Amino acid sequence: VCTLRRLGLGTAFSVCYSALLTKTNRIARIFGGAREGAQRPRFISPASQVAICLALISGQLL
Amino acid sequence: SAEDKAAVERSKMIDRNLREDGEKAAREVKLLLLGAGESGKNTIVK
Amino acid sequence: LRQEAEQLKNQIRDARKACADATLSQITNNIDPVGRIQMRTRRTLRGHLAKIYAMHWGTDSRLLVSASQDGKLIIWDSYTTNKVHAIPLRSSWVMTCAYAPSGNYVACGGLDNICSIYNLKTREGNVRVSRELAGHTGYLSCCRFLDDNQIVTSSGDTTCALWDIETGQQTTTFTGHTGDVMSLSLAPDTRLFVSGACDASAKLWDVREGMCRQTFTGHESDINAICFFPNGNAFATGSDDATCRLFDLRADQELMTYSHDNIICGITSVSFSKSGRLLLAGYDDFNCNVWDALKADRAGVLAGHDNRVSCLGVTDDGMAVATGSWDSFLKIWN
Amino acid sequence: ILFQPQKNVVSHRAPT
Amino acid sequence: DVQLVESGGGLVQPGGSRKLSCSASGFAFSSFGMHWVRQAPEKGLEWVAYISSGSGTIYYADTVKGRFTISRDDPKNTLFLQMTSLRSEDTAMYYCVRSIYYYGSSPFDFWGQGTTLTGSDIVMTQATSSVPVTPGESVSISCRSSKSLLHSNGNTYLYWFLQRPGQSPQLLIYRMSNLASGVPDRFSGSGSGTAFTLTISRLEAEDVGVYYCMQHLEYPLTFGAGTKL
Amino acid sequence: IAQARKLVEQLKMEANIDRIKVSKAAADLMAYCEAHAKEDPLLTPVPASENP
Amino acid sequence: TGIVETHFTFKDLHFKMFDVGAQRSERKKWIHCFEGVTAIIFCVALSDYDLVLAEDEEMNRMHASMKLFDSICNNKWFTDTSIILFLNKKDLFEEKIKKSPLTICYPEYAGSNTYEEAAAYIQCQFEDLNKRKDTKEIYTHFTCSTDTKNVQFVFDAVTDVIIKNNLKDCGLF
Repeated sequence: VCTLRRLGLGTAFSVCYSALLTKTNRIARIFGGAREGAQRPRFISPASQVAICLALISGQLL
Repeated sequence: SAEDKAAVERSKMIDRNLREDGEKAAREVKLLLLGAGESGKNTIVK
Repeated sequence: LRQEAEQLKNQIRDARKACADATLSQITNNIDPVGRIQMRTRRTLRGHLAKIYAMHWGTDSRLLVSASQDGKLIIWDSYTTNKVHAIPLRSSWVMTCAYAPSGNYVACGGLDNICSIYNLKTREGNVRVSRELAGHTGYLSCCRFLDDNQIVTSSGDTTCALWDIETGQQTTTFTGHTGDVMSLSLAPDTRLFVSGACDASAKLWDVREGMCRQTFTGHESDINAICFFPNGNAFATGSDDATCRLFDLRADQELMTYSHDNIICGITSVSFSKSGRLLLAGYDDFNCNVWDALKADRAGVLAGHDNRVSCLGVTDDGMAVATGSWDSFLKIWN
Repeated sequence: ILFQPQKNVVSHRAPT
Repeated sequence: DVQLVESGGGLVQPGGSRKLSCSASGFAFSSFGMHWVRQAPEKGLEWVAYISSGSGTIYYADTVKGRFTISRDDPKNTLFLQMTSLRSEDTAMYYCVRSIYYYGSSPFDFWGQGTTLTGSDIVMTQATSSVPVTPGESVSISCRSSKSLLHSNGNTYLYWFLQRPGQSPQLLIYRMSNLASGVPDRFSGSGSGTAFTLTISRLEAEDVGVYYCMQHLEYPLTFGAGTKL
Repeated sequence: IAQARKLVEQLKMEANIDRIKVSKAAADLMAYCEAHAKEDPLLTPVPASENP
Repeated sequence: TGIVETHFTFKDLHFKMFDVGAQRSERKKWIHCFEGVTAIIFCVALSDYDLVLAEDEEMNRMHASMKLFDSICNNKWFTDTSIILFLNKKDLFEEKIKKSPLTICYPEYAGSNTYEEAAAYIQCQFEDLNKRKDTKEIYTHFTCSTDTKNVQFVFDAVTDVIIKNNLKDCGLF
């Protein structure tokens, strides 16, 4: 049990606070395309956002 | 496979040229003028 | 006036009926169909960034050229799937491309009424524009290379004109058909380029001699593409009413009709094989189809395109067919 | 969603 | 018009060294690979170095590995080559070579005017050094390689040059079955694996020269012995 | 002039209708497919395909 | 006779309008060749609700635009693109608003020829033709005879649909 206590505490407060970062980044970048025009920014997709969300989570695991 | 390797190298270079032109084409808005002629199209293009 | 033409219109129909009563194109009914010819995968060429309308092969079945809306004409080879000439294009609104039989020139045409000619073999490492072709008010619907010097192309102004790349001039003008002309298919004899015009009537023409010797009708809706049988005894015309026909030369009439009950779309491209027994198709259900011209039955169905096809080409030595889908993917099915 | 239904309004970057 | 006049190497001394400058004109430098060739006063041609398009790939010869530096200036359309610690064996006249690599291309199709400087590799051997010829006759030149040049793709790597007396060599046949641009159809070549031959008919006065054969499989670029015609 | 052009053009098809075949067109296509069946590689798979 | 792509840049955004029309062919054969466009601009002459085509002698100048406008919006090709409406020469329309009764174009219309009132009814008559309007938006504008400040509106109009298009794919909307 002791082994996953460190993993459990680290991930729970990393998963919660990483989804908010992706949501804030996605909204800001979409509304930040005023300088650009008629183009779709990269990495903003339902499939890609899940992958980029786990990238920040996996950093804590390492 | 000597000239073939160089051919692949040239293909990679022009692949980037097509890729970089994609953003430039996508960075411009496209609008279509529609309607009967002599209805004010001159005053919106001059 | 029309009164005199009425007798002539009925006279030719009587001759057509006599030929139609002689045979039914199904007398044999024992052509031994091959069956499943489902060629699947192993070619996924990419590189374009917009919609694709044209894809033409070479005489050596080695170099493949495709035109897109991105304004970049790209020459491809199926064997090594590596780009060789990512040359730029002046017109972004293009709808066709051509490849010279000698493998030295390419042609592009679109809504700008310009048929640009580019020389591939130049001692500067970069292609140039041979000259600008003007004289059409419609749109370069389809362009082909009649020879290394003389070429024949279609237009959106119901005018097919032979061209001279040496100086630039319309040697012959064939403005004698009402509908819009959508595509043309040449012949190995280099003398027939029967039209696929919009008014559902294929009109035969003669090179260097302005005249029409036979007109083929019997289609509903519009016609978008047309092919030509290898031996010159017939050709296949693809209509927009999800129907196909095989117009013979000597018979000069429709003998077969290929259409299934469930399918309702249209033909965007059609091309024969080497033998001509198997005929490909251009159905608009995001997939291609093949019809056996011998047993008058569907040989098989192949798919794998996200968007519907727009172009189709068969290599001059066979064993390779390319599909110009609207998505930026070209696949040589084998 | 639950306490005060029947609104269901989301808007874009509307300047007017 | 295509001009590849190169300026650079001249009188030097042991220890001290100096660079080369090959100037391009009439063609796109950025889309071409460039080569350098040495010609000793009493010997044949020799590879120096090579720069690919966009400086994306770098190669050097064994005899100048770690000693010579190659660089190009695409905006200036000029080619450089740094030299350090020149030796006595480096006293030779240099060549500037233009080349391109794609399907159906003609590599080594143009050579510069040239300036005068004062084991695992495939061995190229020509058994014949000189041949007396007469106008209107037929002569065959045989070139052999220590390794078979036939690749799995179905094409071989053979190149032929003719050494005009007093100017740069000109490409005649590439890939042993394709004639270079501007070369008459009279010139032809044949071979299989390692026994390659070149056939000439109706010898003319201008046909006199020295013929060199190269190989391009893998990348040990070496020249042949050279046959005097 | 459109009516005059239409009537003068119509006689070409009537004149060309004289050279008409009843069964040669159907036999020609069938014979060509059978004769060139071995040459066509789409109908019969081959082990030496150039696009593997 | 072909199309003309003009370039003009304002507020750090590059635009490339396509002057398609000179084409006298089927048009439908290349109508689909003008997709992926963020928005379209429709120009309407206000002082044409009375004018009648001399050759047709039965179809009104403005009523002809109604058929063209309905076909453009109702097709399956342009279901994912927005519509921008431009009205030209309001000074003549305002002069003819009372000089020529609004009935000439809208006989059902019986409101005062007062410009403000008439302009309101004709504007609402543009958007009630499309069967589906949930994913279709129309940005009506009045411009001017000289149309000096119309550039600002089209810059704002495309920005509204650029953000809307991005959110549609991302699923945020």
